[PDB]
Amino acid sequence: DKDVFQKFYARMLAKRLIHGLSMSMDSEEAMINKLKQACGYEFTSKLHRMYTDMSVSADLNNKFNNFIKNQDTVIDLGISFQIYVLQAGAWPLTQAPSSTFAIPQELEKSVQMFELFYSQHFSGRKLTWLHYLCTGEVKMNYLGKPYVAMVTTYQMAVLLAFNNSETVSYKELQDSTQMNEKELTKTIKSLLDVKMINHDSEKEDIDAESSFSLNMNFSSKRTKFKIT
Amino acid sequence: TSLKPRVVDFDETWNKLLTTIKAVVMLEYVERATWNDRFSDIYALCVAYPEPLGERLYTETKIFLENHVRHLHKRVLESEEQVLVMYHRYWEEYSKGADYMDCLYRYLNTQFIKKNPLMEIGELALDMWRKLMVEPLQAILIRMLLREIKNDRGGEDPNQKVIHGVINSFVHVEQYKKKFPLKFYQEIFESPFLTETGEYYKQ
Amino acid sequence: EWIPETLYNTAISAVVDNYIRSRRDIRSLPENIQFDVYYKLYQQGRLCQLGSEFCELEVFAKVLRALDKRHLLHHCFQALMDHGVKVASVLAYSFSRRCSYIAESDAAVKEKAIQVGFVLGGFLSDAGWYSDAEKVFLSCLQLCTLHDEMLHWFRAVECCVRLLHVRNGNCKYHLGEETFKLAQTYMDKLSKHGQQANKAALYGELCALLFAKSHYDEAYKWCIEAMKEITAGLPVKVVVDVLRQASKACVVKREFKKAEQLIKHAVYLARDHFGSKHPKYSDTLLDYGFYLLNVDNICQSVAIYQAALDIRQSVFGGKNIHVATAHEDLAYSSYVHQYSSGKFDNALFHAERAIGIITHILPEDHLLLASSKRVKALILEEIAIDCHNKETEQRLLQEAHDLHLSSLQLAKKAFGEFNVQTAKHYGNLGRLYQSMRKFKEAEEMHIKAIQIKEQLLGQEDYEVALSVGHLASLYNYDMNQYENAEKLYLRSIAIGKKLFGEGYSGLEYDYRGLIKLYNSIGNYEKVFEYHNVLSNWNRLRDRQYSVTDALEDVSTSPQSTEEVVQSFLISQ
Amino acid sequence: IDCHNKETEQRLLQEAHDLHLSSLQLAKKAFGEFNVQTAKHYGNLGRLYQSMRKFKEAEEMHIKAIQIKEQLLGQEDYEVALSVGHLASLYNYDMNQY
Amino acid sequence: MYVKLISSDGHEFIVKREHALTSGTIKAMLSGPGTNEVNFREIPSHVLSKVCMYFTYKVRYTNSSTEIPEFPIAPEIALELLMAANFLDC
Amino acid sequence: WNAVALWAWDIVVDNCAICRNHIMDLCIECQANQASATSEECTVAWGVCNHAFHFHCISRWLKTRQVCPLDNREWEFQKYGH
Amino acid sequence: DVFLMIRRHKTTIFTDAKESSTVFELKRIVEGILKRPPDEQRLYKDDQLLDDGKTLGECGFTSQTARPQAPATVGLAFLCIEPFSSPPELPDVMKPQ
Amino acid sequence: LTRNKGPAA
Amino acid sequence: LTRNKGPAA
Ligand SMILES: [Zn+2]
Ligand SMILES: [Zn+2]
Ligand SMILES: [Zn+2]
Repeated sequence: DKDVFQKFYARMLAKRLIHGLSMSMDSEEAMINKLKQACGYEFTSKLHRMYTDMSVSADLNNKFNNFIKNQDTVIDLGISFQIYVLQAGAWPLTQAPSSTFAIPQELEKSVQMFELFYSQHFSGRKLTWLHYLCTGEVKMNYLGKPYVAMVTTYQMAVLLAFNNSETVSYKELQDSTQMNEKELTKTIKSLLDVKMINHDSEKEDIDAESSFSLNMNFSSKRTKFKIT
Repeated sequence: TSLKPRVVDFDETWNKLLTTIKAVVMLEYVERATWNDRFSDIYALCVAYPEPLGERLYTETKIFLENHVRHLHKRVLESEEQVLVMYHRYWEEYSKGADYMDCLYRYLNTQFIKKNPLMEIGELALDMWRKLMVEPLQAILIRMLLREIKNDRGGEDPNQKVIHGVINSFVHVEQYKKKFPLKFYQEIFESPFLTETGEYYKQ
Repeated sequence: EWIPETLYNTAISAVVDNYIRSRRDIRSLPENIQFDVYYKLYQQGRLCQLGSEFCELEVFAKVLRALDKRHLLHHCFQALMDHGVKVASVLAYSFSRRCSYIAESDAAVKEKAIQVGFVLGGFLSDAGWYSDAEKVFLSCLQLCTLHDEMLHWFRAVECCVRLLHVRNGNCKYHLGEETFKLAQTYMDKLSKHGQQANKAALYGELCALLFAKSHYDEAYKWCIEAMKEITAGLPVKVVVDVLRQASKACVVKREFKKAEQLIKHAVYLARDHFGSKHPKYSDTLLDYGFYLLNVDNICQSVAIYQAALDIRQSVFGGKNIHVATAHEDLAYSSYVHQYSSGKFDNALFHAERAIGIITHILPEDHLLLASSKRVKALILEEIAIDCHNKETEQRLLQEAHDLHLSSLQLAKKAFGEFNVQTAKHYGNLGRLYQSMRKFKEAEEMHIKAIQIKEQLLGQEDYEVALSVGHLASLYNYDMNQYENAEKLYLRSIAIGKKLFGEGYSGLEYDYRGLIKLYNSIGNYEKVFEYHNVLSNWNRLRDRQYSVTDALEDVSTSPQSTEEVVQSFLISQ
Repeated sequence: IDCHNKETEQRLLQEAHDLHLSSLQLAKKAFGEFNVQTAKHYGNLGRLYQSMRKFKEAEEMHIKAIQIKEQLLGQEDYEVALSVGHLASLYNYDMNQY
Repeated sequence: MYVKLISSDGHEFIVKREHALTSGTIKAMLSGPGTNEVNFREIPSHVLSKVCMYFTYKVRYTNSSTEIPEFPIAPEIALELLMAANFLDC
Repeated sequence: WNAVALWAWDIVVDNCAICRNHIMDLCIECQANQASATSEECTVAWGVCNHAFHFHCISRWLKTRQVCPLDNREWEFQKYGH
Repeated sequence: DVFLMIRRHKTTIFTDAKESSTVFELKRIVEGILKRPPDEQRLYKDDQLLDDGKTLGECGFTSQTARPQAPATVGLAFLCIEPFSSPPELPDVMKPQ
Repeated sequence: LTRNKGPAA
Repeated sequence: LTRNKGPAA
């Protein structure tokens, strides 16, 4: 049953390419081409579309950068905006978008600008953002030592509501992100694993009442680290 | 004994319905068993054979509503210098009675009214309250409020329930008009209000 | 994810499934449940058990009183008439039996037999079965005329105006004026006693009767008077019908300034009150598309027919005469729209479907075949001359010849030789002969076409413009009589720019003939001048296309009904 | 092919193309890429492309048909023989690969 | 929170309020005048029992993501229950 | 910010009615012969009726009938992908 | 899940009962609406007493026979269960009159 | 393409 | 007759 092997490969090739980790990009081309030799083109027609997008990724970021550089108005994104679009009918990222979410105003300027570029560079291609794979560097310098943390959009969204005020109640937290509640339970406790935010509430568990406060004495051996 | 359609005497059942509706429109004592009896009567009336007594029931219901509204209009007129304080409580009672009637006439509301022009029974009461006692008395009630609410900025505080029992009055009697949720209220209340507040805006 | 089925629907499915044991007990249900039971019979495919129940007038009187769920009923009723059960004829004959029985009974019972007659007749006239709605209305007329009384005479005049509509829809025009005379006597009898009835509907139906008879001047006078007879208390049905037919018969009088207001107000009223998926609004859109077809908005006049057919095809099923009229109108508006482009597979599809429907529900001799065989041949002619194969195009010309001969025979039997419809038939037949290479009688057919058109319509209508353009294209291209075609082209361009302005789309077919004529005579200055004028016309055509939608061009609350009638009465 | 009008020739060729493409899509969705029925669809498309004067991809269709037929039915089978016969008729008559 | 419905034959049917509020005119029973009594004289006991079973069926299976099964309305109690479904507007 | 967006065509039908394949994937003509030759030019073309088909599918369909396959209306292109 | 119909001389009780719930759980549920503390009243299944502490699984209320479409019927004693006054008999069609 | 669109009927 | 017959049905 080679059909189930592709499903377990596409579901995990997507994990390998989306996080920027790979032994060498030529080998990924070499590997996909060899599976095509084994089971024909149609076996790897989807997997060949996993590739030929990272190659276009650099060919699209510069065009978008050339677009914003050659703009009538002066627009600054304020962050290293790296973008690469993926064909919806190929990658196995069909996870339910039922959990609605809206990024705050700091990152809202950059996300809307690329849609304007995409709507005119390509015709009829709508953009459905997958916020659970977008990871970006955030200036973590509210404490004395400016540490660097690798967080996702969902992880940053809760953290972004705490940059303006060091103590924001969970009632405001659960409404500022307007996201799903059952997955919100594991959203913040992931930070507690790396002790980003102290459990201000006296309750052992985390609920709507569990108001939190930023950690003053956070220390890390490595300045740049991965949060799991 | 059965919910089969039957040749039912319309006038006798209408006389039975009349007392319960009189209790309903005036928020009198309502018997739960008699309330169930009147639901049974309304269903047996709406589906009788050889003809459904739906249009006769609707026209006699609107005759009752119009003569009751005329009687209440006379009750409003006979109380000089008192129309607002009685108006708030009487409109509250009539709106609760209209909700109670929409509760009462639901089968005729959802089988004879929406089939055919005609208006819903619960929304007939509010519309006829607007048409038969608000059109003759739209300026008497507003001027009493307007001369009383504009003294609040000057110091003379008005009565909270009297002034707030009318801010939602003309809003409530147009809720059936989904195309005009606040259209009628703005053009009859704000239109004199804006002229009054404009005078004290610069003075 | 999955939603539970309501207890009402589950019980409906249970009673239907337990149908044989409880066939009789369903008829004792309320009218709210009887229609739902019968609609569940239709949904399940049990068309036979449904047909055995809708053929009973006792049942069909109850199921007709579901006015909210009427758009479903037309889709059930029609589904029976396509299935084979002649429910219309059986209902009409059952009502004839019932009226013959009650004709000697009390007046109070006679009123009930008229109320049942009116609802059944209105349903059968709505569903398109005019012939089987004629017997019901005639029986109601007998019941109401057997006694002389004020309310009976009101019922008589209302039954006469309702009966005039079903006589027009079946193309029984020669009985139409007789029915109008009968209604005239009844309304004069009413006016003798003092009581008056509203004349709007009765006088309006003549505006369609004479329009179908192509008595355009008398139709316009009746339009003026009937529109004057519009009152504020009329139901929306009569107002929409009068506005619709007034716009129809004002289009043919080249009075497009007020006909536009009438037709757009009618479209607004029909959409606002009846709804966006109601057959009367479909009729209003069909006549709006006719108007837009006759004001050089053909690009706008196909999106209205397509919106006027998707309503009739979602309410009136597959084989109905109302769908047939929508097809035979869309097959012509798409024929005009695709005339320059030459893509005639959609226009033929809607023409062979109109024939395939009218030939199935109407007898062999009927006028509605004449206006359907004509259009099918018109598309069949353009496909042939654009076909490079010759053995196929000769067969297409032969088929179009047979269709035009049949249509001409029906038109001649109905109206006569001296009627505008037969003049258009002769124009089309000669236009066919021009590509059929039979000019020695094509010239005679065209000469007859222009003479009949110009002695009835006049000299300031676009019909004589089309006929003269056809004759002059016949002379210029193949008869080699270049001398006497120049004045015909000049007449055509003058009348076209007078009626439809300089942007008239029919001017290309005269420009490309007159330029060729001037190339064949030896003059080149006029060739250059008309090349310049043709380029100017082409850029004007390209600029003056907003490609908007007339459905959206007509607005919400443009004017109240008083404003439009006062404007129409003052303007004339 | 046995007709004489060129418009009729092209219209019937395109109709056969539409029918074969619909059948090929249905067979591919039902069974899969590697099956005898899909290979028969490929061979029909190849011979139709030979009939449609598009000989460049007709060879591709025929080789795709044979590499699926001979993989499942072996190097010696009736369907394989018919497909390679179609490919040979394509080569020797029109593509000049004698 | 529990409301009882008495039929024409005197049988009483308690049920949770949210279970009886999914009906049409049972909401009109509860609203208006103010454990609550609801009296019927045209509704026999078996059809009211089937209606209460339908209430339990609806509330339990509302928005269920599996293959919902049909409600077993027996052929003998079908016409009386159909009119009850209309009268109760359920 | 390293962001990822899943681009797709804004049709709501999600199925080309000519090839019966998913509209994001290749058309049946590109999936048969051009599968190993050249497959990057299989775009989607819209219409006035707001029905979008694979461009190879709709172009092949127009060589016989000039109507929209879903609803029998005259077919005029409204938007392409380039 | 388990749905059952608790009834008595007259009246019926519609309740939701879990698989792991005890008979005493149902006794308290009835007491919350009908009073009659559990020492006074005994829940009866088709002439069989139910123990106060036994799990509902052993009592025979499986989810197949206790679906909300056809909930299980149990008696209440303070039996005298009154029937539902069965609907009129329908003809068998093929019965020859 | 030689002739006009044809009469309305 | 350029070609052979069809594969199958
Ligand atoms: Zn496609
Ligand atoms: Zn393609
Ligand atoms: Zn379409």
